[PDB]
Amino acid sequence: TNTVAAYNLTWKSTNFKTILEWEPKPVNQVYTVQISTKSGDWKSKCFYTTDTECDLTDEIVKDVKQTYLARVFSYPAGNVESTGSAGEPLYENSPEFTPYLETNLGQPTIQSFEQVGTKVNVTVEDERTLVRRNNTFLSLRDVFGKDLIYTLYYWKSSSTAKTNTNEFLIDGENYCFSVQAVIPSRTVNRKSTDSPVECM
Amino acid sequence: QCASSPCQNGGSCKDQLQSYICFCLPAFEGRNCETHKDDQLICVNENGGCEQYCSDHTGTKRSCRCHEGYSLLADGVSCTPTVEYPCGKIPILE
Amino acid sequence: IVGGKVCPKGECPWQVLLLVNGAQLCGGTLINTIWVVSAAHCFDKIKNWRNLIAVLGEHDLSEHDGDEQSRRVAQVIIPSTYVPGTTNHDIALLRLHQPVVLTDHVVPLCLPERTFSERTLAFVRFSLVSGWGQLLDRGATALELMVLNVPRLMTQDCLQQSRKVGDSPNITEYMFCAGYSDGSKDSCKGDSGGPHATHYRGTWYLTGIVSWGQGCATVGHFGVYTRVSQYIEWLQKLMRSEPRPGVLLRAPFP
Amino acid sequence: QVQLQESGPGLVKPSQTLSLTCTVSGYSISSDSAWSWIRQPPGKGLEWIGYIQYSGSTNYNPSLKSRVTISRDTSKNQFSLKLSSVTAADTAVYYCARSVNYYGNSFAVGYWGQGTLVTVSSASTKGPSVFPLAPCSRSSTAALGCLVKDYFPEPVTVSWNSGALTSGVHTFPAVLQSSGLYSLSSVVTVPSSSLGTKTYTCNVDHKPSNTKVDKRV
Amino acid sequence: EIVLTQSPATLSLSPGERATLSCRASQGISDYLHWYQQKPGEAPRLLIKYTSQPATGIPARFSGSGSGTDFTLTISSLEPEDFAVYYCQNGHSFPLTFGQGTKLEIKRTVAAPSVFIFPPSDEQLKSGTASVVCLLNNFYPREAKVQWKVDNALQSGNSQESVTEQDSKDSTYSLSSTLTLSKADYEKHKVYACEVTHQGLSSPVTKSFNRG
Ligand SMILES: [Ca+2]
Ligand SMILES: [Ca+2]
Repeated sequence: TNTVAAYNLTWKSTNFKTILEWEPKPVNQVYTVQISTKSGDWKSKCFYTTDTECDLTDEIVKDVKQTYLARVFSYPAGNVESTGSAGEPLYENSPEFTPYLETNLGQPTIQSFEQVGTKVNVTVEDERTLVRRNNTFLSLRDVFGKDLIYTLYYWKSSSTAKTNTNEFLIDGENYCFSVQAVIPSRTVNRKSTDSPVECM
Repeated sequence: QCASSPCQNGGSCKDQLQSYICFCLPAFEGRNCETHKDDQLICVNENGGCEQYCSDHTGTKRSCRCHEGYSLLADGVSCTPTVEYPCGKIPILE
Repeated sequence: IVGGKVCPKGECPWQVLLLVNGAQLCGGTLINTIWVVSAAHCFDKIKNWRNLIAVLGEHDLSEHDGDEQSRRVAQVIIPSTYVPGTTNHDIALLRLHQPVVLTDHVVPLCLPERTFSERTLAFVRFSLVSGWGQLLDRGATALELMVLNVPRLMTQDCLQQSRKVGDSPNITEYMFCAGYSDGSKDSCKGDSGGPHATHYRGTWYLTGIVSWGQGCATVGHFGVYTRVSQYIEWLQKLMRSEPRPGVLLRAPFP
Repeated sequence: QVQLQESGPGLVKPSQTLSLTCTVSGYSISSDSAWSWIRQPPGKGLEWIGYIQYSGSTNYNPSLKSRVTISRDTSKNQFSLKLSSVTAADTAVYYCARSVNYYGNSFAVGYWGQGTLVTVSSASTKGPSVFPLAPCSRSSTAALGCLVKDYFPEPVTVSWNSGALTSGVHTFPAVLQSSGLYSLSSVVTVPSSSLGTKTYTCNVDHKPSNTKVDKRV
Repeated sequence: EIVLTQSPATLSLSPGERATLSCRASQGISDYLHWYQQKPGEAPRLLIKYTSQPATGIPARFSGSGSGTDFTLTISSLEPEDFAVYYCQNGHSFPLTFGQGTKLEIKRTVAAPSVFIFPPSDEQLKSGTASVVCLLNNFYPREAKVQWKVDNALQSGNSQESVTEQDSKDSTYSLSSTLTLSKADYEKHKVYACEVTHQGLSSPVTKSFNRG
């Protein structure tokens, strides 16, 4: 056989940074990656590279809701081009990926939190995603829409809050707030990782 | 966890658990933005950004040809017909 | 053509109608003013080559408008690596006795370069096929030209999706499957030799030739087309050769 | 056996129309061919004026597309050109030619015509007077020739003994005299023994003037 | 418009050598390039079509290669009959463009010229003009100089030199020198002679003629 076939293709997308990763490390061979939409058009990327990862972020952000499918070729060291009774290059498909649902939610960062007495208001910053609109990065609020609901946990060294907006209102002592990102409209990867804990 | 100078070519980093995502300008792409999206004019990359034909030279930039009966314009990427009835074009659609 | 729509007159001008002794034989694709391209399996059961006529500009087989043209073909060329009754190496090159007059309804289709077809055109999903084949599976030949939009698939992906067929001929490097597996759209037999045209930036190119669709509109099967990317060097070498007296010449491949 | 030849006046005044006619014998204009007119100035700068293929469709060079018209008549098996507003830069030898390996988009040029020289000037046509050149001393090998002095334009051809002898003939290229008038001389080399019996004559023809003088040396 | 450049402009090679001709194109015209040979006084001939296929009747010595921007024309075993100007034609896109032309002058063995002098004809004197012609017929090379001294006097304003192209048989040039003077001035001197100097001649031999 001319080359080996790609296998164990996995998608790693956190905060919309979609990277296609696959083994094995090349042995006297090179790889090439193509990405396309369902019944769309195959676009090639990562030309004749010896890496085990390909950045397909710039292609999946065009249609956040469309499902994308990718494939990885394995060209040889002697017949990387030309014909010599050419056939079709050996390759392997990747699992179907939908950027709107299958991507992982990034680690949130608390923006500010103040004490006025009997009520404390926790605010969460609008995290920037990787969906490049014009020359600016679209925020999390304006990409997922109204489906991102935040959860807050509060304790005072001796111990849950829910809201549909990007701000928390609850009722002193030092209170440690942790925020978490979760969209209920997801079947997989519904929740995210807990934010760093910062007290008053 | 991003002090190891991960972002390359003007990228901006964001902290992640054991991970590092680089927010780069549109001119660069990649996990570390190590790819020069402008410096990849190879004929296998979308026909080298040319309309009909291209010919990748060894060292210098790619040169673009056209099919029989077609002459390329001054832009170097588009081809215009020369004969009265060109190929592959429906005359009733113009 | 099953599941397609009627192609408007003049939108499919590179299609030709091959008639033998005043009978429907196969479709064809016009590439230049002298030479026409069609399938090779159409000429297995023929022995009188004098009455072979190609019709250009025809759209409606019932009406005779002024755009129709007919020229006699004086030579048919098939690769030496083709044995009659087999799907492999299903391509034929025909030389008209006299050239055709290019009009608004008759324009040729470019034969792409091998490098251009193998790298750029092969990764366009929806390429269009046309022909006068049976509108329904084992039905009646259509009176008007029918065009169909089909997706292009590689042999590796095509093989796994195929249903349990009693006989699966090998899909060599000179062929590729294209179509739908739900039985809605497929390449029929009567339209064999039709153009599998591919679009790229305002220009149309020939990328395949319909050879066998495993019948017509078969559930869980695709329409295998002949790859033209493997014959461009072979076609042009003899396309520019001298007119040898042989009507059916078995040119050596490649 | 297919051959073609162009017929023209040989002289066109500036600010007028240039016309040339090419006749084809061994091939039919309306079967399979593209027919083109190609000109070459004295600098030998081959220029493709335009072409007309069968069925009457024409395509011209964009450099001069605004002043060129090419037509044909299938009955007479000939096709002509009409170039208007000719200047001094149009002085060239125009070749009629047929396209080989013509498959639509482009072709080659396999069959060529003999070429006819056209001179563009505001002068008049003058017929030449031939002067003999004979050796002054009667003796292995001797030389004799003919002198052509006052002729314009320059499609002048000289033949010796109606083509009987062709070895040693040297028709020198025309040199413009100090007055601006062309003059050429043709010389042949013959053995001195055949100077009393064989008659050597030079056949000088000037087609635009239609003057033919046969003088022997 | 495809601008086609031909190099070198002039090439001088012996028959025993091989000649290489280049044809650069402004764009990639693939193999659609045809080669021509134009002997002087004749129409061009299609030597090689599509840069590789030779025509019918063309000698096997001619060959071609290249595709895209640069094309080469090769004459393997050059022969004395190869003296001509060669052209390559664009054959891919209109406007159809031909080359500038590369003259190919051939070399040969050193020759000893022949010089002859002709008095003006008596019938020519009737028109009031006189012209005496001194000619070279089989002289090689072309780098020759002729000095005309009339009655021990040299003229430098009325001398006209015409040279033919290289002939196809023995590759020898021919030169004709004519100086036109008034018939009255032709009766002012007595002996008109032409002095010819050449590398093949050991000494410059002068041929003269006396009146009567
Ligand atoms: Ca009709
Ligand atoms: Ca001599």
